[PDB]
Amino acid sequence: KRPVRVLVNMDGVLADFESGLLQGFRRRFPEEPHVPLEQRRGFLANEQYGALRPDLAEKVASVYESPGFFLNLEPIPGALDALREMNDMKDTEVFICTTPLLKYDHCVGEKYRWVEQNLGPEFVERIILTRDKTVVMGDLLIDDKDNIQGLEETPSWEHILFTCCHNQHLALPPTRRRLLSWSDNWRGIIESKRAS
Amino acid sequence: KRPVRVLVNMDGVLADFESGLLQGFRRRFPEEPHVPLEQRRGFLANEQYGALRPDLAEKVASVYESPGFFLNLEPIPGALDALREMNDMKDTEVFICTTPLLKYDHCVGEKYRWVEQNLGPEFVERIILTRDKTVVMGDLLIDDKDNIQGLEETPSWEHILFTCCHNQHLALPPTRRRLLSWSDNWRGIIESKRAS
Ligand SMILES: O=c1ccn([C@H]2C[C@H](O)[C@@H](COP(=O)(O)O)O2)c(=O)[nH]1
Ligand SMILES: O=c1ccn([C@H]2C[C@H](O)[C@@H](COP(=O)(O)O)O2)c(=O)[nH]1
Ligand SMILES: [Mg+2]
Ligand SMILES: [Mg+2]
Repeated sequence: KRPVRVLVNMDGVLADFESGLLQGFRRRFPEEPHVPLEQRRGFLANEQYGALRPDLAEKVASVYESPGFFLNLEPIPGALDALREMNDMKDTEVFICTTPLLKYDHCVGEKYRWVEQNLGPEFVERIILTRDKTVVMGDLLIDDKDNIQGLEETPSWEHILFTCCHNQHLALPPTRRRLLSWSDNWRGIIESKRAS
Repeated sequence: KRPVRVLVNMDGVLADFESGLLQGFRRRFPEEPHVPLEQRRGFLANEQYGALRPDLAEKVASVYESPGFFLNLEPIPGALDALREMNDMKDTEVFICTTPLLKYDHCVGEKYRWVEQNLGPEFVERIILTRDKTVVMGDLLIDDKDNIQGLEETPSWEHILFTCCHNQHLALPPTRRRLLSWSDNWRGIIESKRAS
């Protein structure tokens, strides 16, 4: 009966944060050690750089804290096509669910403009900003972060782990489902939820 | 057992949108007819001005679309004290739930900064931006808008209508509860939900 509501995360799922961060880092700090994408481990890139050398955490953070960083991210391959297709499905509801930096200044407005520019005004209406995704109601949350925590102990959604460089090597119990890319069968996953 | 989660709306509840809009309108359009606060009817002030004279809708909208408008709103009387007290209550969870203008440019960043400045960094962590409040999970939604609509037919929260100039005269069925101001007994309302 109900439409299936799909919460789609922004960084790592629609917007290519990892590519944008590396390219920005190499351009700004061309003499510093970097972490190639294939070597990324763990959600927070600043913490990986920090573990390489403590001051690199602040340097890498200065890249994503800069004006224009979020504005100019390239889309994840296939994301715009998939989201448009998903959005057009009957009895299917799409929201974009994104966590802004606590340093919100050059992040929150740029995320709105990114959606307007890469997807369209129609998608801006479906943006949800939150630091706690567990209080947002949906059937699915497609998100590259491995451990999603918040105040709601049993969220209404099932978390589908979207594959990204930083979570590629992560071993998950078989109860946890992954989306390998937008070319993996996200449609079937949506149908699995309609069925229950 | 559960904490009680309270969603507190921003415009009309924490931030004095109506006062700020009238003062901005009289300062910018000193020769135009205005709507005194006591005469406000209906949620959308632009539509009331528009019904007075069609071009006044665009003039009044230009006020809340201006840089600095959201940044500089004065707090609703008693709001900062009540939210701090509420936030400190045991087994009580507070989020700030606000709908940004579709013209997001001078709205979304300014709302974040407003919370940082009037409440504090600790409250910025609890901001939720959404155009659909029905998909946010809470026990209460304290909100001045009279008809809250969205995709979720039966929201998890009970809507407590926060009294504002524009909804003062609105007749509500007795099943709908109101908060007359922050000096009305919002604590008791929270206890009524803990009880169920
Ligand atoms: O190295 C990193 C990686 C991500 N983030 C923050 C940036 C975004 O604000 C937020 C992305 O969160 P998600 O919505 O993708 O969970 O994570 C960082 O601060 N540092
Ligand atoms: O005359 C008005 C009154 C309010 N709003 C918009 C401004 C805010 O973005 C939003 C406030 O929504 P709430 O979160 O308070 O429901 O309403 C207008 O566009 N015009
Ligand atoms: Mg992400
Ligand atoms: Mg309001």
